[PDB]
Amino acid sequence: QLTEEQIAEFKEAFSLFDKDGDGTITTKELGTVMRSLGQNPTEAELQDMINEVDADGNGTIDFPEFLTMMARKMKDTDSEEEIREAFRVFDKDGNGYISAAELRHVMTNLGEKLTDEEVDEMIREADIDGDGQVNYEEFVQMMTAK
Amino acid sequence: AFIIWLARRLKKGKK
Ligand SMILES: [Ca+2]
Ligand SMILES: [Ca+2]
Ligand SMILES: [Ca+2]
Ligand SMILES: [Ca+2]
Repeated sequence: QLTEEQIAEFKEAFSLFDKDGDGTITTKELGTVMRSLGQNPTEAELQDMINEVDADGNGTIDFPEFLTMMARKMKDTDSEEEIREAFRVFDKDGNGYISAAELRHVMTNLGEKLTDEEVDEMIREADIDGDGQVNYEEFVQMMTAK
Repeated sequence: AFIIWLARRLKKGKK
């Protein structure tokens, strides 16, 4: 059930990721952003992920493919591997604590501009104790939400 | 890639 709002999100979000705006996502584009997250994965991990998301394996990911990928990460969000990968990526400092500055840097580095409020909402809502930081336990619980 | 969605979730609320 794709609503007009959701479709508009892809157009804006996709356009943000696609610098040239060719209507296609290359490895260099996604790879660059995927690396800016303070992570340094090998082409094998990236290519492998793309292939799993590329229903046709054309080497590039189209908007439609992204939608499918989302359903997987959103439906399997309860995957230890997915959570572990996200936790490590999010915690660039490997301190085991997620801050607003770190999160904002990650979610933003996605070619999107989020305000301190947005990030605060994610953490504030994820912070059970309201310590201003989200722990792995809180992350896992917030990674199961629909 | 969930990262992309993560931004969309918050961004969607902002709009
Ligand atoms: Ca492109
Ligand atoms: Ca493809
Ligand atoms: Ca951290
Ligand atoms: Ca906490």
